[PDB]
Amino acid sequence: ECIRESKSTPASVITCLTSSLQSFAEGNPVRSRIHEDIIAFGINKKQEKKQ
Amino acid sequence: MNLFTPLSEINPTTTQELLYAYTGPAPVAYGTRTRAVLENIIRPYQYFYKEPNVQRALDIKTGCKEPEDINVEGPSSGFHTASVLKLADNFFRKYRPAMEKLKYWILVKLPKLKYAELSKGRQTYSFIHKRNLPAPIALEETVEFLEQNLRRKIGPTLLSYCQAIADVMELDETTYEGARTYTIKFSREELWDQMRTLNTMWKHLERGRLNRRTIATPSMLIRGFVKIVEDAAKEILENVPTSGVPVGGEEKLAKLASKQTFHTAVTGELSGDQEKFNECLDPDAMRLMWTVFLRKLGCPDWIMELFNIPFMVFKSKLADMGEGLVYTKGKLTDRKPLGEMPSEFDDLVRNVVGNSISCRLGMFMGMYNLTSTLLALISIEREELTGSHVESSDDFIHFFNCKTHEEMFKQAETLRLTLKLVGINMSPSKCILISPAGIGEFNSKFHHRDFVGNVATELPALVPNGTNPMTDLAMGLNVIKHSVNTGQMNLCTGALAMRIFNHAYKYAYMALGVTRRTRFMEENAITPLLTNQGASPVHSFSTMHLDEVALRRHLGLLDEETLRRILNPNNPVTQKGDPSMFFRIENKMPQIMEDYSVPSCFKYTLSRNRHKALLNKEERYQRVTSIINKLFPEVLIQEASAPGTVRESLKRRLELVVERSDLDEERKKRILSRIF
Amino acid sequence: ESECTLRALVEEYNGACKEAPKEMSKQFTDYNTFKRYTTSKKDHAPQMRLVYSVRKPWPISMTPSKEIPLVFNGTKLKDTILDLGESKRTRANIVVPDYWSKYGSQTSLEVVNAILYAEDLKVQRFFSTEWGEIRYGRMLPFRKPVQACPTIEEVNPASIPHTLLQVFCPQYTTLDSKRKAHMGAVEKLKRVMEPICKVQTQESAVHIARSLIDSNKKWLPTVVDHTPRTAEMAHFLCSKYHYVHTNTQDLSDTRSIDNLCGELVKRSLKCRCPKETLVANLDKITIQGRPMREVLADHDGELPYLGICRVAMGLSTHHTMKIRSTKFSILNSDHPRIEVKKVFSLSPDVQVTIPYRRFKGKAKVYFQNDQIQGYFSCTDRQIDEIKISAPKNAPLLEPLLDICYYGSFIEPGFEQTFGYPAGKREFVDSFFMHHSKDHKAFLIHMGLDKDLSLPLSPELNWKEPALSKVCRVTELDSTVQPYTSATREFVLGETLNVYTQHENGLELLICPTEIRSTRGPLPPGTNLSGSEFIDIYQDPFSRAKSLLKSTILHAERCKEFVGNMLEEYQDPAETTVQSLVPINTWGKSAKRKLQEEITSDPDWHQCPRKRAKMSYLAIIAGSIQDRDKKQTNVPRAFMLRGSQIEYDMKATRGLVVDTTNRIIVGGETVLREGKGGPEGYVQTGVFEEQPRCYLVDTPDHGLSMGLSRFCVHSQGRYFQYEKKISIWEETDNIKATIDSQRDLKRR
RNA sequence: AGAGAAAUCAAG
RNA sequence: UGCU
RNA sequence: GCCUGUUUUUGCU
RNA sequence: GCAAAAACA
RNA sequence: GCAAAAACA
Repeated sequence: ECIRESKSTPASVITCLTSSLQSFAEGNPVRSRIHEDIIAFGINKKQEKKQ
Repeated sequence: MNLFTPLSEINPTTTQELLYAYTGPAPVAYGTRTRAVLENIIRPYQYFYKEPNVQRALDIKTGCKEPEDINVEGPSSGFHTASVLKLADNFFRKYRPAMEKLKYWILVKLPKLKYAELSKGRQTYSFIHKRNLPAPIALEETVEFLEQNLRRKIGPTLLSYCQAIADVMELDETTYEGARTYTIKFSREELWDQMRTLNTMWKHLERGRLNRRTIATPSMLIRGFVKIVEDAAKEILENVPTSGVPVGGEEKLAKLASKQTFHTAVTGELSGDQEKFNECLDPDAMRLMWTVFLRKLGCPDWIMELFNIPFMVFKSKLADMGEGLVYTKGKLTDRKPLGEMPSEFDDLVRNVVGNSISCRLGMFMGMYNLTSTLLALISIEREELTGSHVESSDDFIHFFNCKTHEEMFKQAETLRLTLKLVGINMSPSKCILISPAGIGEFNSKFHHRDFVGNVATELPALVPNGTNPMTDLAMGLNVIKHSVNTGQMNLCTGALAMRIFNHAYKYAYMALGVTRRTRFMEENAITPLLTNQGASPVHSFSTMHLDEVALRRHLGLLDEETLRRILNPNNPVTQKGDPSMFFRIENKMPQIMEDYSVPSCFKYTLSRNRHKALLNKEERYQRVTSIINKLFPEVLIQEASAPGTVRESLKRRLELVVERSDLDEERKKRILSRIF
Repeated sequence: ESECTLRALVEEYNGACKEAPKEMSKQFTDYNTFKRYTTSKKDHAPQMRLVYSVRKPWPISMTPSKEIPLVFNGTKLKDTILDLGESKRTRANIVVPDYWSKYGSQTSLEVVNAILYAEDLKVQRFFSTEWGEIRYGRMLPFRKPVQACPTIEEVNPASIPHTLLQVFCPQYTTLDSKRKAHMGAVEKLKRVMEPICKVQTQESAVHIARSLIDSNKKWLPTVVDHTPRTAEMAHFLCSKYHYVHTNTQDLSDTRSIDNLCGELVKRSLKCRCPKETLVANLDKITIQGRPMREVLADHDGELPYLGICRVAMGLSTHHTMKIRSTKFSILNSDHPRIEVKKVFSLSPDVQVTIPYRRFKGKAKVYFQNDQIQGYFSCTDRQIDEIKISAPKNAPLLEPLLDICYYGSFIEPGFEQTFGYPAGKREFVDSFFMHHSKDHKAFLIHMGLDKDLSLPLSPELNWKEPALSKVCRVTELDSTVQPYTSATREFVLGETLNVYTQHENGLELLICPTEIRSTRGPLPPGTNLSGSEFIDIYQDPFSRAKSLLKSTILHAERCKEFVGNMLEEYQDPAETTVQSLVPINTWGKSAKRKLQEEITSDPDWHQCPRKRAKMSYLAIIAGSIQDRDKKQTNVPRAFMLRGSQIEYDMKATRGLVVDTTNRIIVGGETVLREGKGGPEGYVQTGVFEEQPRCYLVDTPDHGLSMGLSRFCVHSQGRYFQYEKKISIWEETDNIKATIDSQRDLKRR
């Protein structure tokens, strides 16, 4: 449960963290992308800023 | 017209957009509707026989005519009973999945139909006030009439409503008591006449016709009955290839394209209309078709009786004559009833019932669009016809795939005759067949290689709506966006429509030139920052779907300090008169009630600047609905199912809310003390 | 405070009772009828009054407020001269919103962010898509229903109301409603609407959430192999004259669900009568916390295995017949595509029966591949006409050969051999290679003409000039697109073949044994413990965890497992057990220990610790033993094959840990001593008054405390779930009764 | 007057 | 009292 | 004044 | 669910 | 966001 939220790191990335934890527990260190991963790794951030 | 017929770059099909005088005024009707109503009454009698014999046609109850009596050189009113039976049998034998869906609807969907669906209608004739009233008002007063004449409560289902309607017909005298106080009396004959009465009235702002036509509206005593048959007809039509009425928009175009397969030697394409529709269709033919459908389905007798009630009531219809035919002595103008002095409608005097006139033939009104479509489609099912047919109500398109031209002509004539067997006459001047297929029209959709976009069918929607700047801008831009998506408007037309709409929208809100609003903004140093305030457009062709405020915030055109003021949920401009309830996700108290305002300060309400008891009753219903919604958050997501009456249900709910409020016990006691 | 809400509700109830003495004698269920009575909001032609209405002296109607000055800089902002009603009656000047744009009270930035949340999502979604290069060109539209806007989570329509109920008002729900809700969507929606519900009313927030999890498909003309997955950008990225190239992936779990369904189908085809095996397994597998039936209903994809599993659950499938890269759709046909068991006696001992499919009677099939679009008409195995709408100079080798294979038109293959037959896939590959290097069968089947108007060149190219042209191949004169009118209902074969109900028989749609797809990742959160195929997991840890959760939590499964391992009988988990334990020599000692533990304690299958010990002994017993080594005593603990995970008999460490308070299997607390629901709950009672047991706040609140009796509230009724004492579920008892009836019927 | 078209507005 |  | 049926767009409960 | 608008028959 | 006199995203 989130205590402090920062605008730099949105609290929605906890979904990415828990997905990675579950995938690693299931013997899969590498997992497919999810929607919360969009604003977690700056995917298409260069194009967004440029446009 | 030579300027509308290009020969080199584009074809005339693409220039069919130019054959539209829209953006010009739409014609209106001015005077008495009596002549039009009487003409619609007399036309079915003129078409029953090959030689018009009106006097010999008025004594006919069921219009059934021998195959040698069917007119082939003109409109033919009536049907062939054996033809209807055999064609309905053929239509049932084929399209078995459609009949299975009909059985599914009868068993499952029909019992769950609620009579509140009748409230969705527009102006409805009221048998109590003898006027046209909004559908909710007429429905509620009819429900009260049934409740206080049957001394019982009417179930929410439509079957219970129809059973109550049938039960009231069994009484000798019925009374209506309503607040102004006033009491009105109905005999069985009087209430029967009011049941079978259609209120006639002009159709205004109708484009595409030289002569004004008359529309009619039935009472709530028969709209419920028509609802069942219309829903069943829709259920059947959604599952048959030959129908075109229940689908619309792009789905209708896809269905049409699924049939534009021209592979044989001679591939025709017949597109035409049916003349004198809604008045050459005897309701008894629809009765027979529905009865055959229900017999071959194994349905019991009660459903057959229910399906047959509306068509008999329309067989006994009483069309409301207007305020009289116009008579002149010199340059005088006087309006007189039908039977006062001779006219061209003297043969119909015997059908006059007060101010209404009876007509046993035809439908007189498009209350059975889906059932008439089914009647048209059953006639198609025969061995001779091998082409693809699409029929909506009276506009049809047919595709032929024949080896020889003579075979195609024989098939076309067989189509005409089989349509005439059930009382449907092809309009000879409106039906055109192209022997090599590829060019046609259906529902004003012209196709040559693909369904070409039709500009000027979207122009009437380009005017600002007049609610408030945000809603007007949003819906105008989204209408333009839908027109672009459907192919009606391309890039250039879409952008030009955006510019025209924006300019008119800024004008309508006093944002152009020197106005009072602009002067006030100038003298007080108020920069616009919004489209409705005179700022530069933020929306583009690719950003039609984006909200103005969000896009301006993203682009930096609207700073956060002004955003904190525009989107204030406590602004006086859009403040509500009463407190509203709010959810609280994962909180000790999940519901909080507090005063609220619409977030945008530009979503204000414009004053409109100018059966009363029933309106106060609507207000009481609204208050009860509001308190129920406040106390029962779960009826907002699912249907209400709590037991008991409203008072006790909300009393127990309010209690249970209190004991979960996490307060002191004695405080809960003092709160419960003042509950009524 | 919290008391103000109760005060307001009490006063509203009292006023509504006093002001409306009637309208509450009606039943509460009459709300569904009288909520629609909202007349006096009707208006006619507001657009014909806007110009005058704005220019009226006092156009704006608002409630009386003191935040708007009566006169500001010489302009009279508000008018209170008339005050006919004095409530919602004062009128404001048109410049009042303009005045409020400045000189106005502000609001926290959090509120502004919450209000613009969905619109901001749309704006960032627009500015995050790669604006590619415009490719102008003539386009043949394809009309299909497409999703209006993207959804944070896709949920089947039946589960949307329950999801919303769990999001907004959990206190007025039952355990069945909670079970029918998509909990992932519930969590996402709660996180999203935590700030939004503070600025939106109840119904506004409810329907915002609904829109966030509702598909709302709408028909639009699209471009083939250019579907933007959502009509949000169709005006920008698509038209009849251009498309904007974009690079967007699926980012959806439909591929993983396909992988899971494919594994289930492949392992089900290896058993007796695969249909009921697949149906039973699909009713015992849960992805995350959602049952497999519900997640299959959620994902309505085009994929084959997903379609097979959806048909097995009674749902529909959108899959279309695909050959290589060309999609085929039968517009209309006289009879379903029949199959011929062409047996090939090339050798006496070596013979293979390779079946092909063809047409009988007349048929018309639409085909699409890349930008090539059109239809062809055939009679039996003879092509009558072909009409193609393709770009100029395009190579039409692969689509035409896919058509020929689809109709079995050309006859070098199918009934013949063009060379010994061996397997379907090899024969198909040989067919395609032979006709790729020798594409003359099409020309000798269709014929040649010297007319220059015909666009199909002898080298199977579009509009390229040549001396001769392929006969009966013309341009697509009018747009043609598949469309089904009647709601198609699908039939699943006993060998897991998906059929479509054609008029004169059954039309094959999906057929395994030629669906070629490599293995992929399983969906996260997949639970195969209750299923018969645990070896689907490729991880030894997951395999062992699922097997142990299956044995520990259920006594009957432990009985069956121990019995099969001890007596060397066939077991559903033989492969998993063999793959978990290394090649050892402890089988005889394990079987012994099984013997003494069974004889000493006939009542062993009630203590989960005893079940754990018996499961360990049975797993070692059913292991792959070594021949050339003498048997040794069973060890206290061993290591899983190809792993460093320790499995211990005493369950003090490693994969299974059984503390006094609880048992942990693979890091997860499978069983709790006093607070748990392993055997589940049953409803047992619906009442209009509270029963004589505790009333929990929410269904999940009562699921955590683990009381022997608790109630929940749902629309004025109380549902008091107590406990399940039966050792079997409804589903398998119904299965047993149905099989007993059918196993008395067979004589 | 005029607008207009199968009969209305141009007052009560 | 101000739409190109 | 302003019917029935289908489709579409927007906003609010 | 309601309200407004538009197209077609 | 990382990082500093502008590169990655």
